[PDB]
Amino acid sequence: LSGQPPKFGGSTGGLLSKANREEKYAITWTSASEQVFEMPTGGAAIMNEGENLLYLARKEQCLALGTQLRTKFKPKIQDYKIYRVYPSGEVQYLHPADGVFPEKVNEGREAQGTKTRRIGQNPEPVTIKFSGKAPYEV
Amino acid sequence: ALSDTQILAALVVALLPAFLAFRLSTELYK
Amino acid sequence: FGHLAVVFVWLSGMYFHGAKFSNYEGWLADPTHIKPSAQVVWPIVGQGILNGDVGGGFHGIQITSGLFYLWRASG
Amino acid sequence: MDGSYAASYLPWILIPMVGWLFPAVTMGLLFIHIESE
Amino acid sequence: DFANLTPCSENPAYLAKSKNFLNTTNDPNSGKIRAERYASALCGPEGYPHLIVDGRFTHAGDFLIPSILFLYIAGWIGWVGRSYLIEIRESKNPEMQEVVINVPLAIKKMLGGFLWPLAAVGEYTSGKLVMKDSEIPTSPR
Amino acid sequence: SHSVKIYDTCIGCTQCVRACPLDVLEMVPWDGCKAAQIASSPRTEDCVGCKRCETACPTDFLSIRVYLGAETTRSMGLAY
Amino acid sequence: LNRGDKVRIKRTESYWYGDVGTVASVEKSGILYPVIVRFDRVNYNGFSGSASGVNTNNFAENELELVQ
Amino acid sequence: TKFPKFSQDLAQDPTTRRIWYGIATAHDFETHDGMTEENLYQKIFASHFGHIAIIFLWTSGTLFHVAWQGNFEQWIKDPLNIRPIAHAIWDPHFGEGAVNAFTQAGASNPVNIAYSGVYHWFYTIGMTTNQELYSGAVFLLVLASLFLFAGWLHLQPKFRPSLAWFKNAESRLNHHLAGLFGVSSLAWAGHLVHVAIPEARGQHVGWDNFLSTPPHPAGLMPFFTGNWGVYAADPDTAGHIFGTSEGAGTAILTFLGGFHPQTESLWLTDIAHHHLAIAVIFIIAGHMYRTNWGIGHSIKEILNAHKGPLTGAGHTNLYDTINNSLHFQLGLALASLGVITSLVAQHMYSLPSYAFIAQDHTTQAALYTHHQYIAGFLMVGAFAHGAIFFVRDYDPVANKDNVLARMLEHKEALISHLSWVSLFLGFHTLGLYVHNDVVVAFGTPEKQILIEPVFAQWIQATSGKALYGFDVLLSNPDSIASTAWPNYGNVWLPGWLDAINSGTNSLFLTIGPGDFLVHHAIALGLHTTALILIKGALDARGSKLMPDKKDFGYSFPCDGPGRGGTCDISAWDAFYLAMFWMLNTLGWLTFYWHWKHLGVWSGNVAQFNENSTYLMGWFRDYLWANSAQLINGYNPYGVNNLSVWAWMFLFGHLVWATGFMFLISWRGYWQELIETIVWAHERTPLANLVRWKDKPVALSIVQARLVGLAHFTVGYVLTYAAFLIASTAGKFG
Amino acid sequence: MDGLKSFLSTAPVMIMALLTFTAGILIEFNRFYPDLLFH
Ligand code: CLA
Ligand code: CLA
Ligand code: CLA
Ligand SMILES: CC1=C(/C=C/C(C)=C/C=C/C(C)=C/C=C/C=C(C)/C=C/C=C(C)/C=C/C2=C(C)CCCC2(C)C)C(C)(C)CCC1
Ligand code: SF4
Ligand code: SF4
Ligand code: SF4
Repeated sequence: LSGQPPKFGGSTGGLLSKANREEKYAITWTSASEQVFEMPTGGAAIMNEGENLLYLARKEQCLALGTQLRTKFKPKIQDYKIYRVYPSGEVQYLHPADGVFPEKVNEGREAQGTKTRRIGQNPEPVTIKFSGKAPYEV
Repeated sequence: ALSDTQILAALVVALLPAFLAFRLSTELYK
Repeated sequence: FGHLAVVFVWLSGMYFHGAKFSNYEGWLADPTHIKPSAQVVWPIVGQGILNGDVGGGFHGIQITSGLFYLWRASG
Repeated sequence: MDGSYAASYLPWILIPMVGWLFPAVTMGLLFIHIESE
Repeated sequence: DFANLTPCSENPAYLAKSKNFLNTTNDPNSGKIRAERYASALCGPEGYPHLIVDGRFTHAGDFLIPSILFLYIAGWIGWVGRSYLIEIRESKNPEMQEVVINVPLAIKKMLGGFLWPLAAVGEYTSGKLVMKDSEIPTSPR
Repeated sequence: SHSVKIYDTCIGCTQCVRACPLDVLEMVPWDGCKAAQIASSPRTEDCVGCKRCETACPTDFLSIRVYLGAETTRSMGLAY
Repeated sequence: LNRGDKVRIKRTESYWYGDVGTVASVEKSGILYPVIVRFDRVNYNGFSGSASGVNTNNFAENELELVQ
Repeated sequence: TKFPKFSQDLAQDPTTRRIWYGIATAHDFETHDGMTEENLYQKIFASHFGHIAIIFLWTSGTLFHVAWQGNFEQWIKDPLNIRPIAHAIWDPHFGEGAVNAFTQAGASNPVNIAYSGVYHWFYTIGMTTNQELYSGAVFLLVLASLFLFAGWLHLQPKFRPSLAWFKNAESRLNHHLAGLFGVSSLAWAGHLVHVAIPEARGQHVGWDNFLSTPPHPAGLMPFFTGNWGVYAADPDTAGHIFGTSEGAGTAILTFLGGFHPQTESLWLTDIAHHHLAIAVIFIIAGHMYRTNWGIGHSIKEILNAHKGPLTGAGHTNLYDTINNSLHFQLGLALASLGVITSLVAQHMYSLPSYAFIAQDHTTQAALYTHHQYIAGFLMVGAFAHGAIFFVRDYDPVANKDNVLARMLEHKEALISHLSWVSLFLGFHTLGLYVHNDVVVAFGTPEKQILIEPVFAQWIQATSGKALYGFDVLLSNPDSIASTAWPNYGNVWLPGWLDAINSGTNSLFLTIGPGDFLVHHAIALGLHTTALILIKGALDARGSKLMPDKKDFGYSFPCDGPGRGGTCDISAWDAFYLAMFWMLNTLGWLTFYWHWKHLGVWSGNVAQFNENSTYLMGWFRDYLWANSAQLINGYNPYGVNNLSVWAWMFLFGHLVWATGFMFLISWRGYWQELIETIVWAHERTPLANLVRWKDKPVALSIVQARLVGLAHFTVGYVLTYAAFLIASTAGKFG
Repeated sequence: MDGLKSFLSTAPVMIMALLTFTAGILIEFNRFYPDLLFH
């Protein structure tokens, strides 16, 4: 979790008590040029030279920040890493879970969440009655 | 009219559906 | 500019209705008994009943905008 | 609220209980219950 | 039959109202000709003419004549719109011609509606009026 | 958590995996289409249920389905 | 099936179920749904307020019924 | 975490959604965890026992409060003059004005006037003292106790029935048709001939002289020998006074077929003979289905043998479809119960069977409106469970090419035809109403489209109403129907013709041009409610917008903003919309009934007959004119007895507009609003101490659709109950 | 000028011309033969 924080003046939009009781999310990106971005918490901040460490409370805020880092800057910042840090202390590593962004085929990922049929051959709820399951997951 | 003690008799009789309703609802909760 | 053209068309309609289809020439003489009426109704399906007796022998809808008071104040 | 009928003291005690003791006790027990564990 | 309704000629209430019918048009005899027109109808104790929609031909003008007239001049509208919509479906851009109406074609179709019931029985006997149940798109069933 | 299922009709157009805000989805190799790729849903415990992945899917009816279920902290989007 | 062929959909899922469509291509690379049928009618697709959907889908060989 | 113990997926979210959805899902026993079909059926059975005890405790409370706090002793002296007291008001909020205003119907305490009509029902069935009602209330307490013990007993593993017991349709049909519908009707005929008819003729038949006093001077030997005419020897003479012996007659079973000329209701002997006939027919109908012995029918044979050419498979495999599905059974039960609740409402006002209930007008209005609202709710629930059956329990493989498969195989055709008929009928009812309204407003009421409802007038003429001048079947006494030439068995016909042709009773009301348009409005409401309900029932398995809705279930919120926007696509949302249309249609018909009977009761029927043909007539002669006595229930001068009804009027308006809040504003606005409020709580001093265990979230989409529907319904019912009960009690007692 | 031809041929202009024409003939028939409740 190395990195000086952005020069932000503080805001009421941000980390509530969820951050220090359960998980909060850190986005770390490196930029050569100092510039101004829109924090998803509301406002505008200062990208430090080099590494940045921004603590946010939702994963969607971190990915929205990373999205605007990718698309709203002409020198696109694509070496951004999103962590999930716990108050107990351990740090997870979430968004670029493999090497490359999810749009690109890494060829070493596993096809999970894939059904071997289309929606027409989905089973129907009358067959699975009182089975504790639901027509997708059978 | 109606008596004073008939009302209390009805109350102590209706104490029996109270007990049986409590036990039926408890047994439905299983 | 096109919107101003619309507003001037509407305002011309107001002044033309006060000119031709109104009892302003009659209301100006007696503005305490008879009432303004800047819109007569063509009788087609029995809607000539909306031409209620507004005063002075004129028959029409009594208007509720202060156009007649506006034109009396403006001279 | 005079009571001409038999046992006029009985609504006198049962309107507070069904109005307060039944709601306060029932919502207290349900508040302990729905938030237990 | 119909003892509840008396004809408006021999009715006290209708005479009481018809003394004061209003003028619907500029004409000052419109109320009088309306009172003469409604005197042949059947009206109740209220003094307002009632309509009889049995299909009995003594009261065929109450409902059946407007029934036939509307059915003709609305089958006109339906058939003309159907024929125009069928026609524009072979013009390589059938969707724009709903926006901008092809007025020579539209007026030709609109004056084609004189013979719609003959066109309707012709298209129904020759199978162009309806479509088969399989040939049309449908929901999952 | 919501379950995101991807069916055989996927054409590997990548639209769902970049329409997803939380980047639940990712593209894995496949042999059943011209694009030689199919969407998968590995981190599907992070799905909020927004269904922007279903909105972006061009195949008819749908090659990706979101099936809303047991809510959690991650799948309800609560900052508190 | 060949290019330009009009086919009738029997998918039971598609918006164009029972509707006719000109075949735009057939793929030979051994994929599950190789026939690209493209329709005059657009489906239910896109975000809300979008002026149009998509008129193209990939169907298998068995789902199509040739009507030309 | 522990509260929704029936579903583990709800005991995990740390929000208030688990509280709301635990309360909602608690009775959907099919979706609980660890539920097999046998445990489903046994839990359902004991829930039924608990509900039977609810009904018995409710009627025990009604009896106990008529007995204890009501003036039943005083009311059976002169039921025409004294208002029946329901129970006693005891709240500490009443000022002096409200206590003096609510002291009514000859009491000392403040009391509530009973508009449920239980007084007339108890007086008719022979109850004439407070001790009889107290004994009835204690007996129903014991009966409710018995059914609670029965439910607890059938949750015990020794007495829990098997699945083959619950899936035994033929034996249940036998014992319900014969032993429940026929033996109970026979027992009611027994009570009528032993207790209600004799105490209507004067003598006391309690439990003591029950065996000592035969109902008839002739014994039961005439019943056995076949000489049954002695039971109809001398009927109640037309100068009979209820509750005492003047021209009694001593005939327990007669069939006069008119009205009692003093109570204005039906003769109790006629009621007893009716229930005897119904018991005989229902008892022989309960010997139709096969059981442990050999004779009878098997329902599978009856259903599977009905196969025609125009349907194909016909009814094959409908026995297992109905038997294995509980939502099909519940839909059929609710449909039949809604039909017969409509029937109860339509017959209890035109053919009243209680002493002096046709002369107490507020209770007749309350009973009609109550049962028509229950009937609308039950019909909408029948279609809701048709939709739930089509989602959950419908198997399109076993139901191949039968009548259900062919329902779903052409649902677009009949949905489009319901669309056409509702559009057609609505366009022209609103067109005729707006035409009448505009031409009346233009000073020319003679230009109205006034259509004689000749078909219903002809129906009344066939039943004997000779006012309209038709002489067809019973209005023509020379006809084959009126004479009944082979036998002349029309014993009911002189009394029926004397009752239908009297202008006093509500039996076969005079129907004019104002009734035509409201019947077509009622037909429009029925058709549009049916359109929404069958559009949810048949599209429950999916339309082209969403070809899979069976996998999302019944009450999913939406399917996203994709595919154009998919806001109310679930079948539950068609329930929602048809709930609105049901409330509208019942409002239309109860408005119509109420205004028609305010004309009839007051004698000024001309008000309805000329002013109901246009909409401002409905608006100024009904809504505005009759709420004058309502809103003046409390004014700055003082308070009268219609003050709680004025307060309920305003209360129902407030609940209705809160329903508007839930239906119009949607969840995103409220979720971000609650996020700001949560920030406020977590960042303020002295309230940081108090923390929520369940994180506050906004109500869900489907949940707040339901909450707005509940508010709309509750406010709608409370407003109309207040208006209908204060408008009649404003001008009729 | 083919643009005024294609604009006067649009759906709103043609539907308003049609509604104005039908309203005109209905209003004229009510002006000459005023009150026709039946035949
Ligand atoms: C349905 C039940 C019901 C009942 C019976 C009451 C009854 C009462 N209300 Mg209330 N009210 C209710 C519902 C009810 N309300 C609801 C739902 C609303 C919200 C819309 C209100 C709104 C309302 C307001 C805003 C006010 C009242 C007030 C009053 C009281 C007027 C007299 C007074 O000064 O009391 C005094 C208070 C009491 C008698 C409360 C009981 C406290 C004493 C100390 C008894 C406790 C004894 C002991 C300490 C504990 C014994 C334990 C036991 C096991 C033995 C009266 C007792 C007024 C008042 O003065 O309230 C305080 C008033 O200002 N009410
Ligand atoms: C001319 C085209 C056309 C024709 C032949 C039909 C014919 C049909 N429609 Mg209709 N319909 C159309 C236009 C058309 N419609 C349009 C434009 C609308 C959109 C509002 C609808 C919406 C509609 C509904 C919602 C329903 C029907 C239904 C029906 C059937 C019963 C007739 C009826 O209820 O009329 C009803 C007609 C209307 C409510 C609106 C008619 C609109 C105008 C008057 C028609 C002419 C349109 C256009 C100006 C013609 C172009 C002329 C050409 C020179 C360019 C019938 C198959 C019903 C059904 O399901 O049948 C079982 C039904 O429920 N239609
Ligand atoms: C002769 C024997 C008999 C009898 C009397 C009953 C009686 C009953 N059974 Mg049972 N049952 C039987 C044998 C019997 N069963 C057998 C052998 C089977 C096994 C195959 C079952 C299996 C079965 C199950 C599985 C269930 C029942 C249920 C019930 C109840 C349904 C009736 C009810 O609640 O509304 C009472 C209804 C009536 C009295 C008649 C209906 C009303 C009609 C429409 C007339 C309308 C009223 C009239 C117009 C005027 C009334 C107005 C007046 C009140 C003011 C009732 C207690 C259900 C229940 O409640 O469980 C506890 C239940 O779930 N039974
Ligand atoms: C369950 C279910 C369902 C159903 C439901 C519903 C749909 C209901 C409705 C139904 C109904 C609700 C019906 C009604 C009925 C009616 C009728 C049944 C009528 C008729 C009647 C009669 C026949 C009568 C006659 C007569 C007269 C009128 C006079 C005198 C003589 C006589 C008696 C003959 C569904 C399918 C959804 C789905 C599945 C499930
Ligand atoms: S958007 Fe649909 S078609 Fe495209 S890659 Fe994702 S699942 Fe496949
Ligand atoms: S529902 Fe939303 S968050 Fe979940 S996979 Fe689809 S696009 Fe991503
Ligand atoms: S507005 Fe609400 S109900 Fe409609 S599509 Fe969006 S989320 Fe679903």
